[PDB]
Amino acid sequence: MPCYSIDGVIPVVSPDAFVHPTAVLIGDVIIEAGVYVGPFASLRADFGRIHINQNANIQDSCTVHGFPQSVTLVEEMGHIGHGAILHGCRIGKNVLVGMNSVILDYAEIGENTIIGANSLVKTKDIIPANVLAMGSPAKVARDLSEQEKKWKTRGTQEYMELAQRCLNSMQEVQPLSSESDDRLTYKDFSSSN
Amino acid sequence: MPCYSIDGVIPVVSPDAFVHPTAVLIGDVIIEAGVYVGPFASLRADFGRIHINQNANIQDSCTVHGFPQSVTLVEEMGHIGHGAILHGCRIGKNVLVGMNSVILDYAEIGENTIIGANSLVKTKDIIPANVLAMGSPAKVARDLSEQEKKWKTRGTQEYMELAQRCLNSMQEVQPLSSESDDRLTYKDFSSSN
Amino acid sequence: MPCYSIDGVIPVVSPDAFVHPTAVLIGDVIIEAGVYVGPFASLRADFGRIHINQNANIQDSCTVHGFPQSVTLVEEMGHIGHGAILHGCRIGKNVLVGMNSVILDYAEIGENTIIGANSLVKTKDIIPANVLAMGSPAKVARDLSEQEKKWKTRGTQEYMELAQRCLNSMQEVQPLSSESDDRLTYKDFSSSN
Ligand SMILES: [Ca+2]
Ligand SMILES: [Zn+2]
Ligand SMILES: [Zn+2]
Ligand SMILES: [Zn+2]
Repeated sequence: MPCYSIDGVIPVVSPDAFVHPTAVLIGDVIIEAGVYVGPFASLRADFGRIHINQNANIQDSCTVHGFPQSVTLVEEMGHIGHGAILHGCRIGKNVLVGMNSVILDYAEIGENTIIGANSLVKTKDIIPANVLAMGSPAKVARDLSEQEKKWKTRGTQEYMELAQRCLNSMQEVQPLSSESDDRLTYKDFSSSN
Repeated sequence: MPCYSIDGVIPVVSPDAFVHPTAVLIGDVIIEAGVYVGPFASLRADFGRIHINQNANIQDSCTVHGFPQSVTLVEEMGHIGHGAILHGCRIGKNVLVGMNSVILDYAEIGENTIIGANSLVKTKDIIPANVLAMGSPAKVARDLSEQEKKWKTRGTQEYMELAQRCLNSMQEVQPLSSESDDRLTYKDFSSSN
Repeated sequence: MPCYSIDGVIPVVSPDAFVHPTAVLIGDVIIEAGVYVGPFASLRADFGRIHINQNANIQDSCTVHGFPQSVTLVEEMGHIGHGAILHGCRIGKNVLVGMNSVILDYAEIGENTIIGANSLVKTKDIIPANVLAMGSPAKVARDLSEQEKKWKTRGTQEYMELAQRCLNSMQEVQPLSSESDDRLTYKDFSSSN
């Protein structure tokens, strides 16, 4: 069971979201439809609230937390890369937070923006829409190209389809002990076509 | 069960500490009273010993490890931020290790010091007491203000109370499938008063 | 059970590898003999394939992932440090990827090379054999010394022995509630001799 209450406060999870059985949701976490929450994601709403809006994804070993009475918000189609940490911040619609990046309290990321991997967005920093920001600490570098925004959108659509594939077919299994010529492989994923 | 033995060596956990059921304690880990160990914290004492002293906290997806026959020590009121990695080091009393930072072997952090997020403290580095150090690799920047030390203390007191709240009331639950007007929320946490 | 299928694709795990019960293997992951997979390692082969070759190790809260139809490869004696993230890349034989580092898509790391902790290897970067590379973003700094390569080899041999120790003796246990003079400790690990 990935969900835990604290002080009687129970997570809310849309039946149309996928939460991997190894993630942890604590306290006042609200997950909307279409969301993918990956392995070892910790959505810990024991000091404040966390709200993950529709069609967003939270990837592996990501952490979402905040200070007392904070609200940590990931808006629609937010795309939180592996190992990123979101603390008391607002992630705008269709933002990409790069792998292993840290977004600190009261920061806000404007819509469609991309945060590079390994970045740190300082507390209270307001990053505008449609830009690339990177570094540790990060700063705004330039506007995104149209190609970059389409690439980002496609990547989030893959995670929207991933949530459905996982709700449809992910199950615990005993591993095989060797390969074989007849086993299903990554070539049998729909992405192969 | 978060505890695992190796070579017959069994973790020691104070009944007055909280270890989240999804953390992992392996081998010669000793946890003292008042400690909070969060989700997916890996306290892996399969090469050496780990000792976490009273009223300290280890946050989500943190890792504590060391080389063979090492001793990795977090002293009283040590505050290990989300995703930090402690390797074969000594964390002094009431230190704050910022989110996603790495502290390498034989490093020592003096009491009350704050390590910024996303930092790397090099092997064998000796950081004095009562300073701010940050960067990757990190260096000492300046002394802490009195206000900064009081802020840090308050944050660790929140985790001391968190361990008690979790021992008192954290339990596995089925999530709710939608919000409602009568559900308990983060506004019902004591921090609201 | 650490293994999950997706679209009917089942992980392959050598009976001579150790996968910690808290890791997660999804989809087309193939693990060869002698490998150690640590706590909260996420080997997520739901977009492409992951292949971990013999005597390699993947450490705590590491993530291995890739884009659709990618192949993410860790060659023999690859040594993936705590919290590192491997995305769609090729890790050469006997490479060390430092803690909390990110290796991006299509990058290749030549044999015996060492990537410093907290590094970022950019997409499509080709790092040669037998060097040290570090930084975020990283660059090649210098060749490794002979001493450095022997030190690295010894560290991977410790993980080769660790997999056997874990297959031999790691088990879930109730923790002890206090220390005692007769308990087994890290001094009873073979490394003590
Ligand atoms: Ca990290
Ligand atoms: Zn926090
Ligand atoms: Zn280690
Ligand atoms: Zn990925």
